[PDB]
Amino acid sequence: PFMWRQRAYCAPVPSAFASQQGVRKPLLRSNSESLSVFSQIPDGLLGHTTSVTMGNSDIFFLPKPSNLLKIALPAFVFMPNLTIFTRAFPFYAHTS
Amino acid sequence: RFYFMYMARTTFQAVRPLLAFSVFGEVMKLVLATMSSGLFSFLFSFVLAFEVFYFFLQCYISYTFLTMFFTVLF
Amino acid sequence: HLYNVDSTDLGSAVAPVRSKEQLDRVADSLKADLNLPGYGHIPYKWESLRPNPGA
Amino acid sequence: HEQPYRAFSLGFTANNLSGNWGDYIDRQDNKNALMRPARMMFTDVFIPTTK
Amino acid sequence: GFHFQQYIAMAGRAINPVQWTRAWRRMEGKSATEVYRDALAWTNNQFAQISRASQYRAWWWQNPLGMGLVLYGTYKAWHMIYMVRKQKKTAQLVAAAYGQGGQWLNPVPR
Amino acid sequence: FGPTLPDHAYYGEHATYNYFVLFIRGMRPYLEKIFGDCASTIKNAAVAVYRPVNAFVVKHNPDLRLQFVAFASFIATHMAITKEFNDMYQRLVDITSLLELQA
Amino acid sequence: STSPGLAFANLTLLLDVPQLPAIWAVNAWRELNGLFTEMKTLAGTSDLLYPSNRYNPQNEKTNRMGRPRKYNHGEWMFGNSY
Amino acid sequence: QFWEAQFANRSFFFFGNAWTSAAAFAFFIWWSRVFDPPPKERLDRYWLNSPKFRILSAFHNPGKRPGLKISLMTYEARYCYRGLDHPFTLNEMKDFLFKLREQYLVNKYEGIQFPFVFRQFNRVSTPGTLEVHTSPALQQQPHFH
Amino acid sequence: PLGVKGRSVFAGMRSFIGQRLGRLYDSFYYSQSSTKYVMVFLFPAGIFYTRFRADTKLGYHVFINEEKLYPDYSQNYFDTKWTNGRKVYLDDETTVEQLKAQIYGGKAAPENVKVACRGRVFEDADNVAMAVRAFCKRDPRLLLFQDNL
Amino acid sequence: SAQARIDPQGAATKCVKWFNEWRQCAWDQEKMVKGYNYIEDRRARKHKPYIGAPDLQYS
Amino acid sequence: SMDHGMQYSSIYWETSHRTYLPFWASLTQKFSWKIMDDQIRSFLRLPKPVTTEP
Amino acid sequence: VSFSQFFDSEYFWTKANVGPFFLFLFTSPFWY
Amino acid sequence: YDNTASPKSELIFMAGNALGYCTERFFENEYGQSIFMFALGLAYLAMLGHE
Ligand SMILES: CCCCCCCCCCCCCCCCCC(=O)OC[C@H](COP(=O)([O-])OCC(O)COP(=O)([O-])OC[C@@H](COC(=O)CCCCCCCCCCCCCCCCC)OC(=O)CCCCCCCCCCCCCCCCC)OC(=O)CCCCCCCCCCCCCCCCC
Ligand SMILES: CCCCCCCCCCCCCCCCCC(=O)OC[C@H](COP(=O)([O-])OCC(O)COP(=O)([O-])OC[C@@H](COC(=O)CCCCCCCCCCCCCCCCC)OC(=O)CCCCCCCCCCCCCCCCC)OC(=O)CCCCCCCCCCCCCCCCC
Ligand SMILES: CCCCCCCCCCCCCCCCCC(=O)OC[C@H](COP(=O)([O-])OCC(O)COP(=O)([O-])OC[C@@H](COC(=O)CCCCCCCCCCCCCCCCC)OC(=O)CCCCCCCCCCCCCCCCC)OC(=O)CCCCCCCCCCCCCCCCC
Ligand SMILES: CCCCCCCCCCCCCCCCCC(=O)OC[C@H](COP(=O)([O-])OCC(O)COP(=O)([O-])OC[C@@H](COC(=O)CCCCCCCCCCCCCCCCC)OC(=O)CCCCCCCCCCCCCCCCC)OC(=O)CCCCCCCCCCCCCCCCC
Ligand SMILES: CCCCCCCCCCCCCCCCCC(=O)OC[C@H](COP(=O)([O-])OCC[N+](C)(C)C)OC(=O)CCCCCCCCCCCCCCCCC
Ligand SMILES: CCCCCCCCCCCCCCCCCC(=O)OC[C@H](COP(=O)([O-])OCC[N+](C)(C)C)OC(=O)CCCCCCCCCCCCCCCCC
Ligand SMILES: CCCCCCCC/C=C/CCCCCCCC(=O)OC[C@H](COP(=O)(O)OCCN)OC(=O)CCCCCCC/C=C/CCCCCCCC
Ligand SMILES: CCCCCCCCCCCCO[C@@H]1O[C@H](CO)[C@@H](O[C@H]2O[C@H](CO)[C@@H](O)[C@H](O)[C@H]2O)[C@H](O)[C@H]1O
Ligand SMILES: CCCCCCCCCCCCO[C@@H]1O[C@H](CO)[C@@H](O[C@H]2O[C@H](CO)[C@@H](O)[C@H](O)[C@H]2O)[C@H](O)[C@H]1O
Repeated sequence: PFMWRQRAYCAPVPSAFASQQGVRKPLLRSNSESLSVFSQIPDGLLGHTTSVTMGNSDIFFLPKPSNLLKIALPAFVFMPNLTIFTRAFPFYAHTS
Repeated sequence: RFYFMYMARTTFQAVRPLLAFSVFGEVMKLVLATMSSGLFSFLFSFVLAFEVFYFFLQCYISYTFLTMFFTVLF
Repeated sequence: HLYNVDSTDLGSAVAPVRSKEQLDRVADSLKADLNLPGYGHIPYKWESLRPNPGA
Repeated sequence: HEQPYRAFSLGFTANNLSGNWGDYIDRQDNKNALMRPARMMFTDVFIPTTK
Repeated sequence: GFHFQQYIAMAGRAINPVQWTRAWRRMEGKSATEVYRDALAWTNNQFAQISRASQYRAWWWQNPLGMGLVLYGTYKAWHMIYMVRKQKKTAQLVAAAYGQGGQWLNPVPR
Repeated sequence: FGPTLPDHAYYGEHATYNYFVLFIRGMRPYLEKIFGDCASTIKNAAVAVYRPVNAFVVKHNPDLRLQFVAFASFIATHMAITKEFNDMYQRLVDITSLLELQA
Repeated sequence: STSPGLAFANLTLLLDVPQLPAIWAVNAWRELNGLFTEMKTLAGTSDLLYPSNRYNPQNEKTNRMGRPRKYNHGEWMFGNSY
Repeated sequence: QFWEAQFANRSFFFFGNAWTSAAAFAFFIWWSRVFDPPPKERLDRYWLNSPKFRILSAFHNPGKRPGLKISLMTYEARYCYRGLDHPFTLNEMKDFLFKLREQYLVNKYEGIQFPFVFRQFNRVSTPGTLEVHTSPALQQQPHFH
Repeated sequence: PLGVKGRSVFAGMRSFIGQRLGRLYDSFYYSQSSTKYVMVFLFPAGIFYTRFRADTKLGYHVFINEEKLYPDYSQNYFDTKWTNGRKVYLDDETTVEQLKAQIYGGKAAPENVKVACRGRVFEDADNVAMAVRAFCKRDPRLLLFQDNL
Repeated sequence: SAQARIDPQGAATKCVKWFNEWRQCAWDQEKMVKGYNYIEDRRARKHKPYIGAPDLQYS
Repeated sequence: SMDHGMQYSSIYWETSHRTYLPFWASLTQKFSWKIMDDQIRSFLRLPKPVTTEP
Repeated sequence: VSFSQFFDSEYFWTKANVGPFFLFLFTSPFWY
Repeated sequence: YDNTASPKSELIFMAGNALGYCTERFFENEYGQSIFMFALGLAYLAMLGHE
């Protein structure tokens, strides 16, 4: 509230300088309202727009013809076997 | 520190083929985008084939190191 | 003279009732007041036997 | 912990790390200068301009 | 692989509407289990023909890669006919909704 | 001052006949009982739900063509009701968009 | 046993499975705090209590944000100003 | 088979490198939370800027532009489910107003396209006799020296 | 032959728990004193304390504007100098005065010292938690400065 | 500093951010003075992305 | 000279970029529980929001 | 059937149907 | 303001924070669905090889 001619974002809209226009719309409005989203537009369906959900579409099906294969295939190890040597695991886990 | 060393080695051996397939592919794509004539293209086809063979070599190396790193006695 | 009103009736004391007809009326009034050539124009629509793909 | 993340796509076939498309306002070409004249070659479908 | 021409002809008959009435009449006194078993048996008959006849017979398309090339060609045809078409449609959709490349835009800066 | 610890305190257990494998092979009967009872309960419930429905459907649509007709009509009715609800919500959304345009 | 390729899982386990007791303790403490809050609410309060909120400082001389209440020096015919 | 493998040595649940071990590891990561959808308090971390989300929104709003509604969904996710009274910074406010302006222009001018709004479509309307001319040279501005 | 008549599954559970506890005591007794005490009491205790404090209390990163306002930590050990960005865990009832005293070691603090978050000054008779909730939501970085003006 | 006397538009382009921060602080001060709070909902089932992750408490 | 403009930029799809749409996507459609929830609230006399009061 | 004669080991492991009991036990978090 | 230190005792949260980052960035989105399909495929291949 100090530099009015230099701070136009805090100034009234040009329709306010015009001296002409149940309940009526306000006569005085500022440009600082542009810094708010729901100043002029309504807040309708504000907290209900993230609730419109749609399901995924992936199908987990792939025929598994094993009659074509006669050899084994390599397989990964995902976790260490804690059912054996459980008490020493923190002590031998760092080795190889 | 051994866990960090091991994970670094594992990730490098796992991404080696991805690198060979992606970054060298980008280089080949640059060359394709820039080249127009026929002699250079004739000579560059062989570079592409060499990249094929190199990708397969990297895949073999990664398979070897991964079967070494994911082999457990018990 | 203390209030910014044209008349003394400030509207009903209860909210409206949900009505497809009232919604259509308000939407048509807003469209007429805006007068925007370009509303409802669809430059590209997903090709399908269905009129509205998706919605 | 309040800044948002950029989408991640990585595979043997495609990725989203070799380029940057920019923001919604400040956009930029994802392909670099050497391959911009050959953009057609990096597409499965291409619909040209009207002129 | 084999009988691609017969498969095209089957698709044609299927799209022909008169065949829809013919199938409606044939479905009188019929069960879903029977239909499913018949289709599964047809597919098995095709694959069994392949498995048996590949041992002694060679098609006009025989090549040093065998049926692998025919299967790759089937896959590539499916790809270019269906998936690339869907990609074209999705591209036009994205270009009308956000602009070209709109699905790969960075998040709004904070 | 000598050894204070026994050998089993250090040496690892047998590789193929170990504590956990023996324990789980001993628990196998109880686990079989438990999981079989649970699965039987679930299956009996699902069957009690499915038998009457399949009967009521076949009693009125005994043929494949009739079953297909009923399935298609069900799909169409579901889609139509969903479309009614969606039309209402779309009218709301259209009003909001018009107010944004007005702003 | 283990291997270099299992370094991720080994580290994760070693650093996480010891935290499960603490996680369960935190959950139990939260349950007990909720129980005490609900018992206090049932007993009665001058101003309301927000259950799922971190802190509730409101009383007869304090706002719901830790500041003194305005216009609370006198008494009101309708009772509490809230 | 899966049940029998549990009592065999080195094949209990996800331990080992058997197929049953792979299946149990898959079920374990499914039973975990890491692959479940994010909550509303976290949607705007990744999901609202996602290609799948954008494409789905565009597809299920056939002839519309959901940029503005996405901005508003972000505002919601940050205000109503995370507790932020000021969700938008200056950049986000500018983006919202940019999308609002684009909506206005699109509904005002029929067929407006890229140079003025971020939008491209192929089936355009042309006059019939389209003239092609060279643009005028850039205006000479006065300069010192 | 599963189960016995007259015995209860709860009695079986009790017996099993007794067996487990006895085995644990035996294994702890026949173990190295160099490793067992540590691995069983000191690492669990520290991990428990850290996790509980992090998941229950709420912390703030404290900074100070100028070096002349730094406290005097020359006497106390393990911290002979102030470092900005320090994580400080507090209770929900803590005020700005209590925070200031905790920072300056219950000793005479400088004059006109005040706390700010995201550029917004706090009152001294204000709850830190609520003031942060109001001014800097989910950005608890506090700054101590001198307000002469 | 931006010389708004002779470049008002250019300077406002720089200072509107501090104006916006002042606006926010005004609202915050008002809501602290007049006790304004809201009913927060219960904690979400996946508040933590990973069980081993710490859930840092925020006021 | 702004309405009915020509295609100024090219439209394309980069190789192997995903689409995330199945073959029944066109038959798929959206839905919100808000209308049904409002009906149920009105029928069961559940707490109304204050926006009902002008 | 009574509580005691149900939770007796013999009847609990031989003749009883512990399906519902163990299902309730597994789903306890849901009910809580 | 970005020199936000933290107690050295919180280094135990290393793997927790790593997994949380990987979850918020990859696992709980479409790339995470692809990773889940990759795990299912590992199971598929193991079963195929056994048979
Ligand atoms: C040789 C192998 C066999 C070949 C034949 C296979 C094809 C059979 C299908 C034939 C029917 C086609 C329909 C024609 C009528 C016009 C409609 C139309 O075509 O639009 C569809 C589409 C374009 O659609 P659009 O432009 O978006 O507009 C409307 C939409 O389509 C539609 O509107 P919408 O979006 O609203 O609809 C949504 C929804 C509607 O549909 C649905 O919702 C569900 C539909 C699924 C129904 C499932 C069956 C129901 C079963 C019920 C019973 C169950 C129990 C019994 C069964 C148990 C099973 C064990 O989804 C769909 O649309 C599904 C459409 C599927 C398209 C066909 C996909 C196959 C592509 C070609 C594969 C080629 C393979 C390799 C060939 C190798 C040859 C060398 O175009 C095509 O699909 C083209 C088909 C071309 C067939 C080519 C056959 C090979 C010929 C080779 C020629 C050589 C040159 C080829 C180049 C490569 C050479 C190497
Ligand atoms: C355009 C090509 C590019 C396509 C799109 C790009 C796709 C790339 C992916 C490629 C994937 C390929 C799919 C591999 C899966 C296996 C397919 C397979 O082996 O069986 C195919 C299938 C053979 O069925 P099959 O189960 O082996 O039983 C054979 C019969 O028993 C009959 O027994 P047969 O002993 O009497 O004869 C056996 C066989 C003999 O096949 C051969 O050995 C080829 C004979 C000539 C040697 C040189 C071939 C290349 C240059 C000449 C042919 C140009 C067309 C390209 C043909 C590519 C296939 C080799 O018959 C044929 O396949 C006839 C194919 C030639 C039809 C020519 C139609 C001309 C119309 C187009 C205008 C001219 C071309 C325009 C320029 C195109 C440049 C790309 O061939 C058919 O298309 C059946 C046609 C049924 C009548 C349809 C109504 C007439 C429409 C004519 C077009 C038919 C579609 C062909 C589209 C290509 C022409 C536009
Ligand atoms: C070298 C490496 C080795 C090591 C392996 C390392 C990797 C290990 C890990 C595993 C890999 C994980 C990697 C991460 C994956 C993430 C990416 C991803 O998955 O999606 C990407 C990719 C991205 O697509 P997008 O654009 O993002 O769209 C995503 C949508 O969600 C999806 O798009 P969409 O929904 O549009 O596509 C689905 C598509 C296909 O969907 C299906 O078809 C459903 C699947 C059913 C399969 C069973 C039916 C088989 C029937 C065969 C009978 C043919 C006749 C027999 C002829 C014999 C002689 C040849 O639908 C259609 O195109 C139209 C078909 C509609 C009808 C389907 C329902 C009816 C089925 C019955 C036919 C009835 C026809 C009646 C006609 C009407 C008459 C009135 O997704 C896809 O492309 C999905 C389709 C992929 C198909 C690939 C084609 C090759 C399949 C073979 C694979 C290898 C086989 C191995 C041997 C086993 C077979 C023998
Ligand atoms: C801050 C630090 C951050 C650091 C980074 C951190 C990173 C994050 C955290 C990471 C944590 C680690 C997590 C693990 C890593 C994650 C990896 C991951 O999730 O993947 C994501 C990533 C994908 O994620 P995305 O976001 O969706 O990427 C974009 C899409 O992928 C784009 O899709 P697209 O447009 O490119 O389309 C691709 C297309 C690709 O489709 C194809 O490639 C299929 C082509 C088949 C052609 C021939 C088919 C013949 C069959 C005919 C059947 C009968 C006729 C029926 C006719 C209809 C069917 C044709 O669709 C598919 O991918 C289909 C996949 C589903 C089917 C899988 C089939 C597996 C079969 C395996 C067979 C095993 C045989 C063993 C025999 C051993 C030898 C004795 O993975 C990929 O790289 C995708 C490509 C994967 C390669 C699959 C290739 C399979 C090819 C099998 C060929 C078999 C032929 C064998 C012949 C040899 C014997 C003669
Ligand atoms: C809830 C989710 C669980 C899912 C994952 C777990 C797998 C699901 C299957 C159920 C798991 C439990 C299987 C137990 C099998 C053991 C049966 C058995 O007979 O064991 C021998 C015991 C001892 O029997 P006994 O020695 O007294 O008499 C019989 C003697 N013999 C065997 C020689 C004939 O029998 C029992 O009393 C029943 C014990 C099982 C009941 C308890 C379940 C254990 C799991 C909880 C662990 C914590 C215990 C403390 C609980 C305190 C409760 C307040
Ligand atoms: C989805 C999750 C799947 C993963 C599985 C998650 C659940 C299972 C995870 C288990 C894996 C981790 C297990 C590591 C265990 C290591 C702990 C340990 O063994 O301790 C080190 C010590 C080390 O002993 P050590 O040093 O002599 O020898 C260790 C190994 N070497 C020889 C190589 C050095 O182990 C013990 O000796 C005791 C272990 C049993 C006691 C366990 C703690 C409870 C003790 C309570 C009794 C207290 C009595 C107090 C009496 C005081 C007066 C005497
Ligand atoms: C090329 C090298 C690649 C190596 C990468 C492999 C990563 C392997 C590490 C993953 C396993 C780590 C074990 C973590 C256990 C943590 C301790 C624990 O027990 O916590 C249990 C906890 C479950 O708790 P809740 O979520 O609360 O359950 C709620 C039920 N509704 O477990 C989990 O969270 C699951 C953890 C998921 C790990 C991340 C999954 C990564 C996907 C890997 C598969 C892709 C292929 C990987 C390559 C294979 C390499 C052999
Ligand atoms: C996780 C890592 C391992 C997996 C690797 C995944 C694929 C790697 C991506 C391709 C690497 C090369 O990528 C190539 O260099 C950079 C990538 O930013 C881009 O280059 C572009 O961005 C950089 C920004 O750093 C600019 O300096 C440059 O002027 C511009 O042309 C090129 O357009 C791209 O072709
Ligand atoms: C002996 C005490 C009981 C021991 C058993 C403890 C089991 C507790 C773990 C169950 C899962 C809890 O997970 C989560 O934590 C607490 C309840 O605990 C709830 O948290 C929410 O409600 C509680 C009420 O109790 C409030 O104090 C809290 O402010 C709020 O965030 C979440 O709604 C719940 O989803």
